[PDB]
Amino acid sequence: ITDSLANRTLIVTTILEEPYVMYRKSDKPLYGNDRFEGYCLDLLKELSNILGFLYDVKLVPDGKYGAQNDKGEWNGMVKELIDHRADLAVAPLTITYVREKVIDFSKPFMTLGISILYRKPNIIISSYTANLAAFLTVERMESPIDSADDLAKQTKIEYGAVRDGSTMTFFKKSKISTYEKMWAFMSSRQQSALVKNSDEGIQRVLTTDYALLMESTSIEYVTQRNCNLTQIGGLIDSKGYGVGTPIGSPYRDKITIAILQLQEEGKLHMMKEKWWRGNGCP
Amino acid sequence: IIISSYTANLAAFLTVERMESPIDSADDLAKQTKIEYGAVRDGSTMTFFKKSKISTYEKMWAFMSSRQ
Repeated sequence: ITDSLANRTLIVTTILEEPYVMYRKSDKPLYGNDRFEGYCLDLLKELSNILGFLYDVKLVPDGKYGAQNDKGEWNGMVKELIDHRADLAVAPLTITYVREKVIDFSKPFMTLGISILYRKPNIIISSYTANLAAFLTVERMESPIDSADDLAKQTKIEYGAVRDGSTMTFFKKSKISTYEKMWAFMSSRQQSALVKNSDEGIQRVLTTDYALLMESTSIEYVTQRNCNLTQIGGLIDSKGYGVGTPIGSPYRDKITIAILQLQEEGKLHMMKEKWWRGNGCP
Repeated sequence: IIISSYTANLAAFLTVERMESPIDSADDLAKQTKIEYGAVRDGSTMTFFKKSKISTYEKMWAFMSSRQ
């Protein structure tokens, strides 16, 4: 195999994410790399400066990574990367143990784990005191979520997951009661407790009390962007982070070198804080 | 009424510290994440739990092995 260089134009497939990929064509029409903006495009531009490589942003209908049954099934990014028909897929994807055999990831730079978000709903004297304290005691025995386990053993408050993620794969391979009961609730009701898109979960949370089992940065991002909710507890597990690259790609090593070089100077640290500034709690 | 509310809160607390405490059973400690429990590293307890298949050993071993 050889490396042919004319302009190093790369096939960069991607899908829309917040605050990663979003359009800028409402002030004047823009296309190609100018078609979008966000943290992802900023990373692309910074990497292009370091490597002297050209990238072309192009979209696909699906943003899912495919669900894993007892037989192999992959959708969206993963099949393209296996087939080597798209040079890069810079959509952010966490590292789980099963996806390391078909594609290469980059070394993690931001640490993460599953976490949950919570919507908020914002003689005579002796007898009256006894009656009042009778349910004052009851109201202090209610806490449907104070942990993942507590969320597991009740269903009066609805919870779900984003379609085709890593969470359901994690639950189905976990043999302890909490995760398998989460998965059993997810499969039941013909996926009506699941949302095909994150924004569907956003409307579910805004309308009623809806819980999502997903990565933390999304949770504290919604917290920083809405003051009617906050992150519950801490990280329940730890799993890696990376950028999708072809399996065995020589360009992956150079990309990792460049992102590490950006890592020592702490430029990504300030850069994410640029996108970590917005309107939430005053 | 406010004094009645204070008296009711005190009475509810008096009921509840005996409603809920003191309990420290091993199953209770295992089933809650409020209290952390573990042991030394590379000890005999983990080998015993891994070699065994009792559900209790499995759940405590999962708890320690959790959080990396």
